[PDB]
Formats: sequence, structure tokens, C-alpha cells
Amino acid sequence: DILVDIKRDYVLSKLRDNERIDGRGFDEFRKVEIIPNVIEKAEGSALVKLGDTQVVVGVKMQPGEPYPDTPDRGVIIVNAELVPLASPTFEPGPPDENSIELARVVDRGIRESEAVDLSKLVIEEGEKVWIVFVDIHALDDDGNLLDASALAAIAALMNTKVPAERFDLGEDYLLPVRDLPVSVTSLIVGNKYLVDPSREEMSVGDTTLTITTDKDDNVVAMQKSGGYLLDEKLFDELLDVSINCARKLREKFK
Amino acid sequence: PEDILVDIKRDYVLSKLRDNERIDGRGFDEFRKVEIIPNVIEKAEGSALVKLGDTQVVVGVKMQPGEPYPDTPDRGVIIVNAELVPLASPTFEPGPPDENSIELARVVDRGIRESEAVDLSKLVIEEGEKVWIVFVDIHALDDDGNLLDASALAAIAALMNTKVPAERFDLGEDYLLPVRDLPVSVTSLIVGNKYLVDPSREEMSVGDTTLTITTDKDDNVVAMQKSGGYLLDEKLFDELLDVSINCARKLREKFKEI
Amino acid sequence: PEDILVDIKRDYVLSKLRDNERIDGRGFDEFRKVEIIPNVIEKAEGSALVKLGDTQVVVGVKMQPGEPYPDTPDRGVIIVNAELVPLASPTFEPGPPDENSIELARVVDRGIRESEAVDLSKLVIEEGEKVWIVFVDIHALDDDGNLLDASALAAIAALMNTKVPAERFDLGEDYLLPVRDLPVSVTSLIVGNKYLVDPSREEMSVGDTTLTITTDKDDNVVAMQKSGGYLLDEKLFDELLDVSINCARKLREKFKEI
Amino acid sequence: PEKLIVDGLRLDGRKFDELRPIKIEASVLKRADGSCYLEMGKNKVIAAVFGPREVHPEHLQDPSKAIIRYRYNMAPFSVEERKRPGPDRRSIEISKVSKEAFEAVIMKELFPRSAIDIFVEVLQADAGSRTACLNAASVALVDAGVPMKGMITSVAVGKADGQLVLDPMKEEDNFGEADMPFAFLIRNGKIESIALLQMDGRMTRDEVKQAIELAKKGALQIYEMQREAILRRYIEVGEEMDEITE
Amino acid sequence: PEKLIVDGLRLDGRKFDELRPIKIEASVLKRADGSCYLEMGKNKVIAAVFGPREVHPEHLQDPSKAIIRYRYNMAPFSVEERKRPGPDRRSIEISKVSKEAFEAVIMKELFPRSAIDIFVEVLQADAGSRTACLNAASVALVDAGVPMKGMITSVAVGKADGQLVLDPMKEEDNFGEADMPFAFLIRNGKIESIALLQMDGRMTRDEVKQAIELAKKGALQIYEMQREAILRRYIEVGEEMDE
Amino acid sequence: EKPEKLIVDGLRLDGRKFDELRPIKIEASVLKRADGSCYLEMGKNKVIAAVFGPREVHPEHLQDPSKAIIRYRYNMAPFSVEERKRPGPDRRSIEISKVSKEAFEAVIMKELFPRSAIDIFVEVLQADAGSRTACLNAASVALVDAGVPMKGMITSVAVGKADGQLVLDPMKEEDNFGEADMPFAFLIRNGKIESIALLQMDGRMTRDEVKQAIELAKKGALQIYEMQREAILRRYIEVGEEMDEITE
Amino acid sequence: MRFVMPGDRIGSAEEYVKGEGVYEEGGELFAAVAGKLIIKDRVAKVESISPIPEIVKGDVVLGRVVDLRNSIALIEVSSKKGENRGPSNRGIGILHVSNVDEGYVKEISEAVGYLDILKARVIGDNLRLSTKEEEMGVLRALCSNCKTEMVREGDILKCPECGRVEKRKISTDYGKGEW
Amino acid sequence: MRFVMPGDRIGSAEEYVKGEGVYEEGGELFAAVAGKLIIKDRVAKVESISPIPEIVKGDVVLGRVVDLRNSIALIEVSSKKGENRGPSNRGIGILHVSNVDEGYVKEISEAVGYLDILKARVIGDNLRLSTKEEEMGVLRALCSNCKTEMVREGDILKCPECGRVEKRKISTDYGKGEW
RNA sequence: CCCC
RNA sequence: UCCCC
RNA sequence: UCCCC
Ligand SMILES: [Zn+2]
Ligand SMILES: [Zn+2]
Repeated sequence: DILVDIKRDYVLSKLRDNERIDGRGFDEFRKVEIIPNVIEKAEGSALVKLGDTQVVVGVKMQPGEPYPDTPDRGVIIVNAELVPLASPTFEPGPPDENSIELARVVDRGIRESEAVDLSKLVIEEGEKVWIVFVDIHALDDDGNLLDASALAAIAALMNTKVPAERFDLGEDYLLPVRDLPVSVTSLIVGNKYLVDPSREEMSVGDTTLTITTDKDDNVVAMQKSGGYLLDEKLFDELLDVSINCARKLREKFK
Repeated sequence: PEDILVDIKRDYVLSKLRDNERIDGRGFDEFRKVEIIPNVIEKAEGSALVKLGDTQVVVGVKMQPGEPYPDTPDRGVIIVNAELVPLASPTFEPGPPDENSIELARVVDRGIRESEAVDLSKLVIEEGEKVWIVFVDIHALDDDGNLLDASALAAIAALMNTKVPAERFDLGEDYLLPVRDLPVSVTSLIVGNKYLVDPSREEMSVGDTTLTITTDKDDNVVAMQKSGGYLLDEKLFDELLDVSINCARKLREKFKEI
Repeated sequence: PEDILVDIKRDYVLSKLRDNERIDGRGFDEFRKVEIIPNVIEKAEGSALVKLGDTQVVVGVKMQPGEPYPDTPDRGVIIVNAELVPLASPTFEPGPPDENSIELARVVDRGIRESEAVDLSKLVIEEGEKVWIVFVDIHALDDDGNLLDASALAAIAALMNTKVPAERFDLGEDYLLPVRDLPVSVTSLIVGNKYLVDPSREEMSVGDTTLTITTDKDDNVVAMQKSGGYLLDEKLFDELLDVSINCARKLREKFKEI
Repeated sequence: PEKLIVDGLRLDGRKFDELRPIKIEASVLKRADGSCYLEMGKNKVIAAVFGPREVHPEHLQDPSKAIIRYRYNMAPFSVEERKRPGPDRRSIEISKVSKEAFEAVIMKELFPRSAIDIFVEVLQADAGSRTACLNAASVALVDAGVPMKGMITSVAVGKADGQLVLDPMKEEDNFGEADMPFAFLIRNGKIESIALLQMDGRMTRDEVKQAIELAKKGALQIYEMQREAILRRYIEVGEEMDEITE
Repeated sequence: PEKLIVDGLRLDGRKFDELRPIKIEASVLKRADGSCYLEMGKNKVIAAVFGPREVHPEHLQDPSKAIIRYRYNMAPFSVEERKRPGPDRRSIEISKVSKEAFEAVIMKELFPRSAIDIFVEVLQADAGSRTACLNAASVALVDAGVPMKGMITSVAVGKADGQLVLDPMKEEDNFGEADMPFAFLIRNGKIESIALLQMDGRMTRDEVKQAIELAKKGALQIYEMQREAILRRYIEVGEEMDE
Repeated sequence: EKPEKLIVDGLRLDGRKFDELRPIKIEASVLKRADGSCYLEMGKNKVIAAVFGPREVHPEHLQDPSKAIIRYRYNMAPFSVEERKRPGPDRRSIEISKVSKEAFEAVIMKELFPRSAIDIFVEVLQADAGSRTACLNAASVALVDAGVPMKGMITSVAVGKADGQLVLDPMKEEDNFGEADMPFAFLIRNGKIESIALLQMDGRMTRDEVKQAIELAKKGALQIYEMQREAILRRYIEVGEEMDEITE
Repeated sequence: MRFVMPGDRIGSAEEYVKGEGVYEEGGELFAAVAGKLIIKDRVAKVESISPIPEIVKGDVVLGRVVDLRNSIALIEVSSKKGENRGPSNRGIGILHVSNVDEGYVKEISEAVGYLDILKARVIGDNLRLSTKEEEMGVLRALCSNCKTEMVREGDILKCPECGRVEKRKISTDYGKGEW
Repeated sequence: MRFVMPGDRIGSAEEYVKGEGVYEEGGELFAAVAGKLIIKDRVAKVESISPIPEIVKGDVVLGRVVDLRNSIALIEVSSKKGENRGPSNRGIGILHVSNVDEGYVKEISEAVGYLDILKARVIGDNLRLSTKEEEMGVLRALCSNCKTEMVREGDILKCPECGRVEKRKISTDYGKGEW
């Protein structure tokens, strides 16, 4: 805690000179790395490293009852465990604040962009539908697990195989995916932004903004977080930058 | 630390009690002003806000089709819950119901169940498959004492203004929940060998030692609950019994409206 | 605080051990007096009280029709739970199963399961539909050491005196549960390179460092569990393996109603 | 059930004013400061007292008196269909009133910053189990030598076919018109006051007052049984102190 | 469902840039330090502020500032289908972002080792309940006299049949293309900065900026109602003394 | 679906012999934020371990005046098993965590860090038979990587029993349809098996079979142990070359 | 209209001086609380619609004794007379033996007792307290023996249960439930 | 190869004297940690692949003021310079007015305030601290009033929004985000 | 439930 | 077993 | 999974 303050000093000093501690440009993501199929046995899965931040996402699929509301669609459920494994900070307990938030943001990107055609996941309408469990497991917390997890999740969905034969539902086949939600989080410090905050940068405080776009560059979800006032001009700017970064991130999928 | 103001208030209440008085001038078998206001939550199938002195409670009723209990098909179901929410008292704490909350909801539930205020046989949809489930949820708004009686009042009032939501579950035409009794509970603060009907929060500073008696419309007793760590003098109980039945008759009158 | 008397008692046990003796004069492979009383809970399907020295525990069995497991549509179900309630021992706290209590129930369950003491396939009523579920519920009364072996004994005694409630469930004549093996567990306190079979609570003052071995009818080992923060000498283990199979056999002969 | 009373006799052969069979035994648990095993009709209950001990956690501590805790718990096998362990609203309610019944009697001022813990376990349940437990707990407290103003004694009164009955059985609870548990403080061999009172059902005012009289008659009878359990315990410690001497 | 907009008019009769009826009332609770009851469309909401009060236990005590707690909670009977009581992911999320909005505003350095607790209960839910709540909360804080940089005012913008719509109702939320809650700090009588921002759906980059302008106009309107409500209270406390 | 056989022509379903381990991979220092870590594969098991400590009080009352406390948490990720498993501890994970902790309490020199905690987390990313043995191996590597003083190393394998035959390091099929399963862990000191740190078994075995199983497991344990040593040797080379990497 | 909402601009930092209810940012003065803006001698303050009480020298105060040393009583000060709202600066106050009675008082224990409830005047920073005035002193004391609420007997406290008697600096309001 | 694993036998107790990274049992020395075995002057030690920092007389330390006394000040020592791993002997270290500037400081609150992040050197057991060095002293101070982080200006510290100024043993690194 |  | 409320 | 046990 004492160290975080001092490091906070160092981060702000370089901010004043308009430069990040590691020389990235204020609009520059760290090195991204997407490894699919890291968990055979899972129907889909992917590991993402973003700088020194590491996250794995497993996808599981099983038949089940559809929610009374919508008897004509499959289901997607997203959870996260920020296990004490990733840092001396995470606690063994049940899904806390941050973890619920991280998982909901990832879910919204996927849901609002309609990446998965929930209608194709019906087996017997009003009785039988596919349930897609998307589980996020943090490994190493070096900042912005949010963007890493979002990347990791869509990769894993894109690498998912529907286990039809297992359930006597006919041949296995790829989960049809029709969009690529990518999210972009920046640390806001006064009137300045730092795209893809490192954990070291996060020493200034947990004041961030996250924007999530689709295939065609439409915004599909956003989320401001932390105890700070967001300036509207900054927002306008960061909107375009964020759409920009998402487009660049998207090509790592091709 | 909050104890401190309360301990002093206690001395004040006891001092007046020693001179045969209550701090607000009420008589010992006298309720504060009661106000009963139906239909305050439109979405709910039934509902009521009750003001008892400055104590305020809202009760909503929700009905929905459900499995009957294996032990008693041919019988609708009633489930009562209370939230004594931090929004009511500096001492209500966010979390699952404490004992108090469980106790309050159960006393309210007991009045309704033992007086048979609601004909549960008529809430049967299918033999042993489908039956109406009645959720009664008590939400404390402002705790200035005797949330218990305020809640009993609001609960029976809300049931009395309840519309069975038939034409939403396609079970036919909407009809009014038939209510055939009017349980009313009367709670008193017992202090030594005296009683104070309808205690105020200030009066409660003396301690949490109460007696609640609940009656039906024919003055039968349908529920009773002694609560708190004290010894109840039998003679006092006898007097308080006749008094309570009387107080409940007067309250019951407030349901005519005119 | 509590630690203080225990620590001193630890010195006493260790002092005796140094002179090759136990506190109460038992041999190192000697159980205390065992008493097995079946049918202590008439309302249960099966039940048994066991006394192991001053240790007391009661086990009751309940059976009801239910869901088979998707993976095992042709097998009845056995579920073992233990409560080590504050009633037994000042050390036992209120709440969901402690890890101690989860461990105990699982050892008892492993003995019963792996010995195949109860023919599960004979507890099928309708493949994939209806199958008997056997609840084994362990309830400590008096903890004077080795609740584990006491419980294992009480659990199998209870199973051996269970009566399937088919009638109650309109499913035919009642019948005795078919029991085809007799799992018995033997638990030793390990102190250094010495063992003490059936440790008393006083002996447990030394530390929570034990070894449990369970055998079936034919002296096959069916479950084993080392527990506690210690290192187990392999030579000691070999010797204790033999001693335990033997002890288990003697114990097993107390079920001859003897 | 057709009728609960026929020719003035109940389903089990009891008269309106007659207790179910009772057994009370003190000192049945080695690892507890005081204890009592108790049968009341088909109720089998076991009660245990621990204290005055130190209070954990250190913040529930009361600087001017002992705190009293009371847990009523139903073993999974004690009822007709297996009961999933863990407290429910009813058990919590029962634990609270039972606590309050003793808060009234235990001389807690003598033991500042302490707890006196009472655990009561129902091994087999029938009607009036909370009443069975209070009786056991009270005995267990006396067995533990914890100072009290007098005894806590408990029985319920029911109403069946329009008639008040002492100590209802299961069928009377479920199919009768009212159930009303009492517990009294007994001092100078007499009923002094009411430590616990609850009721559900439908009684006239006259029935309520009559119920009290019926309960008191029954409570006195049970009280002699509690005294007798304690008397035996007294005899047993004395003749043991002679065993050593022998 | 078939159509959300017919001839410039929404399902309930409103124009693309019309609030639902609002109602705001301060000091409705005897026991709280500050309170507000607030209606927004069919939303019925009440906020209570307690504090600055001593924080319990202490593992939450902050030596330099005060701590802010906020709890959004829905009464079982406030939704079409009885909701089971207790926390809930959406609720937990809403409480977090709601508390973050007031941390940016309450002068928390003023009260070290203290807590300022804010409770909001939705008595009847419709679309934008979190928005209703933030409005009430702000009024309750002012009612309770806790120093703040300015007001918090909140509204959501929706998107329906391709069109931005201020303060969506249930049906618009359910069948629209987007939904975007806002809250602003109000200082010098104007929208200064953004205290809360969330969006779910599908919106062009311009639609988003357009949605902000639409939100700010609604906010200013709401802010004025918040003000009148505080003004009445101010008159009421003076009338009180004159007694 | 029950294989019916399990052992054919002295070969198991996956091709190995009665005394052969599954393929194993061990890597130390794979996590930036932990004091020590290890990624470990063991057949289809994929696990990761992390160590933090000596640190903390902590919380407060838990602290032990005379010595450190040890915590060990075994946790399976929802996607590590055949049927997605609801997150949170179950009784099995609780039991595995307790006995795992116990294995290390027997070996960490906790007296050196009074009023401290040394915390051990292990995550099953992909589960197969023996995942508890995999975690124990990964955890001992992580402990060494974090430099926490120990009597020696902890090494772990299970012996199964299939078609009447003892087998080393059972796979899922042999676990599910075999006759017995018996995880061990040993203290290795002076390059050899010094004692038993963890022992559990379930199934049906003869007194003689139990004794032979111990022999089999020790053998496999010595094989795995050399892998652990190698993995740490590599790490040793790394902090070495990355030191004078600064002075270069 | 003098009424101001929080966030209402009052003027430049150089036009007026910051007083209670007003805050400085970017060289400007703003209202922090709703209420009546008042300016006197260049000083801007807002009289809040809901004032948060602050304990200061001269205030009257209710408290409980949580610890007695030898010449010192530690008082848990919780309330400021005339205002129901909890004071912003609730805390521990100190009662030295000097300020107990303005007489001679050897042990502070002769005047104040563990868990006594008490009425005092603040006479210094950090909640420095006095009980010298006749109006000040103990308001409610519990018997050392049976913990029974002591009753005032002339000019002495006596337990009505065990009959014990104890002596303290009794306030004239003792037992009245007022202060 | 000098590499060792924990458990590895080094030699006999008599042969060598147990040093760091080694323990004894039944007369034999073993490696407690992985790393390099070194035997100099009969002393056996193992240089650990991951040393656990020990704060000893002479180390440079990073701490925060948690309590102020008269002449004594309590500083929570949390790091040992040159080593990222948390030291095993974290704790409370007493700083005295004498060991501050090599000059004179009556008010211990004249150099080190509450919550101040500080940089000190160890001078005695028990984490006895001192900052009589130019390189030592407060690195990051908060205003007593607005609690704002004070910026450095020449040989003094001023709040960039309250203006008010405080003075204290300023470390040449104050505000550098480095120590 | 047990195995994972 | 989600998501909106 | 309410109410009784
Ligand atoms: Zn007295
Ligand atoms: Zn300043």
C-alpha cells in the first residue's frame, strides 16, 4: 500500500511530461497474444496474454431448459473468478464486486453484439436448448484483465465445438459466431487517458472507462467505473480512439 | 455509543411511568393515530401503506401459479417475509433477516393463518398440480416503534385489496382475493408490572419486553407471542388480555372506512 | 487459554509414552469398551447408538424415493452427513459442516461405499425414474476421542438394522435393507514412531496426527486416511497396517450381537 | 382422523388433564458442565450446558453480565421425512424465545464478560418438542450448578374437539383447534410467573385463561419430575464420594 | 412490439425528448438524517441517508477521508413477478457504480473515520429505476446537509425504431436497440461533467454523442425539479422555527 | 462407457505399462505476481500453483505467535471437467485442501516466520485422474521457487488397481472403472524417499497389495522428483543469467 | 433570494473569503450545502438546511466513561446539547481530576465510574472536559456489585437492590432523563 | 556443480557450521532452500534462488508514520531497498527526535507528520530508525488540513490548493516516485 | 451424493 | 442455470 | 421451499 503511493508519484511525474512509464503511446495496447484450444476437454477455450497479464477462458456446452421468458433461444452465461492466484490482493471468497463487474462487461459485449446466434441453439423449442457457460479464470494480474478477458472469451467462442454427438444430438459442429466484440479500457487521470492500463499505472487509482465495439465499428456496450468525474470532451476523443484500437485488436483474429 | 442517548431517554420514560404518565400523554391502552392506505403499488396484485404514529410500513402482495405442497394439495399457499431495511433505522443492517425480522414476519403470518383470513381451498387450480401462491412482503419504511402491529394492519389491508391475476396466467377472469376475517395484533411494552399498549420507539428504550395478542373478527384469540427477557406476571397478563381484545376491536373498526 | 490444561496434559501423556504406557493402562492396540445399541430412534428407518469408552454418537438412517443420478440411472443413492454439534465438546462450534465434520462423514461414507455394504442396484424402483435414497446422518453426543471409529461402527449398525419403508410409500411390504458387508475403521494416534489405537480425548492433547484404516469382511483394506501435520514413518505404517486389520476383525465380532 | 376425543378419552387413552410419559436424567454427558436427557411422549431430547466460559468472539462480550445463548436443533433423523440440517426460521424463533425464557432466571450479573451456552438437541420429535427442550435445558442448568432464581418448567396446552387438553400429541397438534406452549418460573415450590408464552389457533378469551390453569397443573407435575432427576444426581455424587472413600 | 414509434409519438404518447412525469419530495423519513421520495414514470423510489456516522467495525475505517456506501435494492413486490429478496448481481453492480458517482462529489475528506451511508429502495420498478434512485439519493444527501461539489442528476437515453428517446419506458428498453444511463454533476447551474455512464446495445459513434446531448437536456429539466424540492424543504425548516 | 477390459496384453488403454507414468511437464516461475509458481502437466491434468509468503499477520486472530500458518487451497475451474462444475468449494475440494495443507505443514520450516502466513493456491485448469497429486507436485515446485525453507521436497503419485493389477499413476478410465485408487506423497531428503506426507485410499485391496502399491509409488515418486529437480535447476540457471544480464 | 443549492457559484476566491458551507476550486467559491447564503465582512458562509454539529470549546456534552486511569477519565463523547444530529467529531474526551469539582479529589474514581453516563462542558481541544459546574456530572450510574441502576439519595448514589452506596460528582439532572 | 535442492545432504554437524539456507537434524546438515552451496571457513550456507529479505542494522527502509508521540514516532516498516520481496521482519520501528537532522527538533511533529511516507536507515535492533542523512526523510506528505498531497518547492512543502505550508526533514527524493 |  | 426490470 | 413436527 505504501509502495503503491510512491509508484503513483512516479506514474504522475511521467504523465506531466506526457509520457507513460514504459514509453508506450497513450493510445497503445501492450503485446497481445491469443492461444486457442489450451484446454482440450473444454468445448471451447483460449488463453490471452496482454503484456504480463494472463487469463484463460473456457467454454462448456450442455442441453437444458430455456428460461420461461424466451423459449425460442439458447442461453449464454458468463462468470469470472479473480482467484487469489493472480495477485496477493485477490481473496478466496465468492464472486466479489470487481469480479461480478468484469464478468458482466464481457457478457454485454457478447450479448449486445449478438456474436452468437442464440436461435441456432434450440433443440426442442420451449423444452430443450443449449446453455453456453463462459468461464473466465485470471492467472496473472498485471492490469486490464477486463480487455484480456473480453479478447479471451470471444477467441474461445470462435474456437468452440458444439458437443452434439456426446448428447446424441447428431454430429458435432462449430459454434456459429457472427461478430467480434472487442473492448477497450483506459485509465482516466484528470483530463488525460491511458489506453490499456498496466497494473503499475493503476496505482494512481481505479478510475477507468471501457468501450466495446462490434465488427462494423458500432458501439455495443460501455462502462465508466471508479470515483471520478469524466470530462465530456475527453469522452468524445476517447470514443474515436477506442473504436480505433478495437479495429486494430480485431485483426489479431485474422 | 448509540446506547448513550437511549439510556437517558430510558430514565425519562421510567420517570414519567413512575408518575403514571406516558411521555406523549396517551393513555396506557391507547394507540397512536392509524392511517391505512390501499393500492399504493399498482403493479402489485394488492398493497397497503400504514402509518402508525410516525411509524411507516408498506406491504405488497404478489400472486402466481405454483406447485402445491406434497402434504397438502387442494390448498393454496401463503408466504410472509419482512425486510427491516437499513432505510427505517440507524440500526437495521444490510443482510439476511435477523431474528427480529423472522419473528415479525412469523407473527404477522400467524394472525393470517390461524384466523383463516384467506380461504386457501379456493386458491386451488389443479387438484395437486397447480395452486395459487400468495407472497406477502413487508417492507419497513420508518421505524418509530411497533412495526409489528403496523405490519399486521398493512398486511391484512393489502390482502383485502388484492386482485387475483387470473387473466395473465390465462386462468380466466381477474377476481378479488376473497378475505373472510380480519386478524389484528396488539402489542404492548411490559415494564415491571405495568403495560404500555402500542409502544413508541422512544418508549422501547426501556427494553424489548413485549406481549402481542392477535384476534379475529369475533374476538377469538388467534395468535399470541411473549418476547424478550423478562418474567410476565399472570395477573398483568389477565388484564392485558381483556384490554388487547378491546383495542383490537377499535382498530378493526378503522377498516370500515366510512 | 483452553490450550493451557491441554498442553500440560500433553506432557503427561508423553511422559507415560516414554515409559511405554498409556494413561489408562490400555495396550497400544487395545480399543476401549464398545457398546452398540440399535433401534434407539423408532421414528427412523434404522438407527444405532454407539459408546466407545466415554465417547457417544448416534446415527439414524432415513430412506425416501427420489431422483437417480443421471450417470447412474440403475442405482439407489447413499449420502452421509455428520454434525459435530456444540452439544458434544466445548470445542465444537455452530454452523455448516466444519472441515473436521466433512472429513469424518466422508471417511464413514468411503468405508460403506467401497466395501459395497449395501446393494444399491437392489434399491431401484424404476430405472432412470424412481430409486431409494439412503440418508446416513451422524450426530455426536459426547466427544471423548475417536468419534470417527465410533461413527463408522454406529453407521453400519444402523444400516444393519434399517427397514425399508416401502408401505409408507405405497411400494409394497416393508423389508430389511440388504446389507452384505461389515466395514470397520480403526484409527490410531501417531506420536513420533509409536501408535496408539483408539486415542482418548486426553491422548489427543498430543496433536491431531492420526491414521485410519478401514477393512471389509475378508480383511481387504477398503479405505485409508492419514490426517494431520506430521510425517508418517513407512516402517510404522507397515506394522500398523497389520495391527489394524486385526483390531478391525475383533471389532467385527462384536456385531454377532455379542 | 374422525374425532380426537371419545367418551372423554384421547386417541392415546389420556384424559384432558393428563401428561404423556416423561423420563428425565441428569448428568449423561461427560464433556459438558451440565446435561440432561429427556423423553416427553415420543420426544427424545438431549440438553447440554457449557459455562460460564470466556466469550468468543471478544466483542459479543457484555461488561456487566453473562450473555446467554440457546440453540434448539432438530437432528435430520428426528422427523418423519429427513430434515435437511441447518437452522430454519422456526428453529431460530424457538432458540430466541427459549433464550429469553432463561435470561429471566439465570443470575447473569454474577459472571460479567462471560457466556453461558445451552445446546438442546432433538433426537426424536413429536408435538411439544420445544417444551421438552426447555425442561431438559433447565435441568441441565441445575446439573451445571449455574445460579438461577428458580426452575423453568414447560408444557403446552392444546384444544381438541372444542376441549382443552394438557400436553397435546401429534394428531392433536395437526388436527385440533389451537396449540399453546407455556413455560413458568417455579419458586418456593409454586408457579410464580410466565417465562414463555406462545399460541396459534382459535380460542375464546375464557379458553385462554382456563388454558393457563391447566398448564400450571401440568407444570407442577413435571416440576416434581425435574426435582427428582436432580435429587438422584445429588445422591449419585455423594455415594461416589464414598466410593473413593471405599 | 410491432412498432415502438408511430408518427413521432411513443407508445405512451410522449415525444422523442419528453421525460415521464416526475415527482420529488424531501424529508419523508423521521429516522434518517436525510430522505427523498421520488417518482419517475411508474418508478416509485425512496432514499435515506445516514451519516456521517461511526463506521463498524473498523477494518473499514479510513484515516484520511470518509467512506461512502450505497445500496440499491428492489422490494419483492416492485416487479411484475415477485423477486426473491437479497443481493443480486445486477443490484451489486448498480450499487457499485451508484456509489462511485457520489464519491466523485461528496466532500469525503471532511469526515475522516466516518461513514456516509445511502440506502435506496425501489418500491415500484419500471425502466430506469437506477436512474430514479440516483436522483432521489442526491436529494436525500442535500436534505441531510452533507457537503458536496454540486448535484447529481440522472437520466437514460434509449434507441427505438432507429431513434434516440429520452427516459425510456419498459417496452422501449425491452424492444429497443440501445439503453444508456447517465448521471451528471451540476455546478454553476449547468451540466459540468459525467458522473455515471453505461450503455448496452448497438449504436453508431454519432448516435452516442447525440445521445449525450439528449441526456443533458433531460437532466437540466430534472435538476430543476430537484431544486424546487429542496426549496420547499428550506421553506419548511424556516416555517418550523417560526412555530 | 465402461471399457470392459482396462488391461490388454499387458497394456493399458493408453498404451503404457503397469509401472509407467503419464507424460509430465514442469515449469517454474510462470507467474509475475506470485512469490513462487509452477505450471505442471501430468497426463491430461493441467494445473497451476502459486505461493505468497511469508506475509501478513494475518488476518489478526488467526496469526500464530510461535510459528507461521500454512494455507492451501485446491480449486477446480468450471471448465476443467467433463461437465461444467459450479464454482466454489465442495466437500471434496475442502478435504483435498486440508490434507494437502497437512502434507506441507509436515515440511515447511514454519518456526522461522512467527505471526506470518504462507499461502498456497493451486488451480486445476484441466482435470484428469490424480489432479490432487499433480497439484501437490506443482505446489512443492512453487514453494521452492519462492525460496521458503523446507525439510525437503514433496513428491506425489497415486497407484491404482485395474483388472486385479497394480498400476502406477492411474488415468480417468482406470480410476472410474478400476478396483482401487491410492494417492501418496513423500518427503524426499538426501535424494530419496524419507517418509509419507500424504496417504489416502479407496476401493478394495489386500494387505499384500497395499504393501506392493507403496513400493510402486516410491519408484514413480523418485522419477517425478528428478523432474521437479530439473525444473528448479532451469530456474536456477535463469536467475543466474538474468543477474549478470544486468551487468552486461 | 439568498437561498443557494450546493454547487451554486458565490464568486471569485478574491472577492470573498471561504466560510462554513462554501468551498474553493479553480479560484472560485461555491456552495457546498443548500441554505441561506450570508456574507459578512467579506466572509461567505451558507447556513445549511441540515447543520452537522461540531463539538467546540464551551459546548455542553453527553458521554460515557470507558476507561479510568489514575488521574484521568476517558469519556466516550457522543452528543452535543441542543442538536440531535450526531456530531462530526464524535470521539474520546479527557476528564482530568482537576476539572471534576474544583475542590480536592484524590482518585478520579471518587467522582466518576466505569460505564457512568455523564454531562460535561468542553473546555479545550481534543475534547477536554470539565464537570466543575453544578449542572455537570454523572447522570446515570450502575452498582459495582449487582449492576443495578443506582438511585439518587440526597447527595449520594445508592443501589436499591443490594443497598450498596457509592459517591460521585453527581449532576443535578441525575435520574431525570434529561441533560 | 554447486547447485543444491532442499533436502540434499551437505555434511556433518561437526564438519561444518550451519549458516543461512541450511538446517540441522540428527547431526547432519541439509539444504533448506534451492540454490548455490558455499563453504567458507567451515561454514555451510546456501544462496537461495529467492532470498527472503531480512531487515538488519544498516539497511535502507521505506515506512509510513502511523503514530506520533512526544519524542518517539512509530513508523510502519514495509520494505527493504534493493529487494522487491516483502521482508520477513516487517513491523513497527521507533524513530526518535534526536535521530532526525543532526540538529535540534523539539516538536517531533516538526519533521514527520501523520500518514507521511518516509525513507529511513536502520541504526539499532527492533527497527530503530534514523534519517540524519540528506538522502533520508519524508518522501510524500499530506496537508494537515485538506489532506491533499503537498508538492515540493525549494526547501519547503506547499499545498497546491490550500496554499498553507508545512516543513519537515525533506528527502532529496521527495516527489520523485523513487527511493 | 461418490469419482474427476 | 442468464440478461432487462 | 411456507406452516406444524
Ligand atoms: Zn447493587
Ligand atoms: Zn493543504
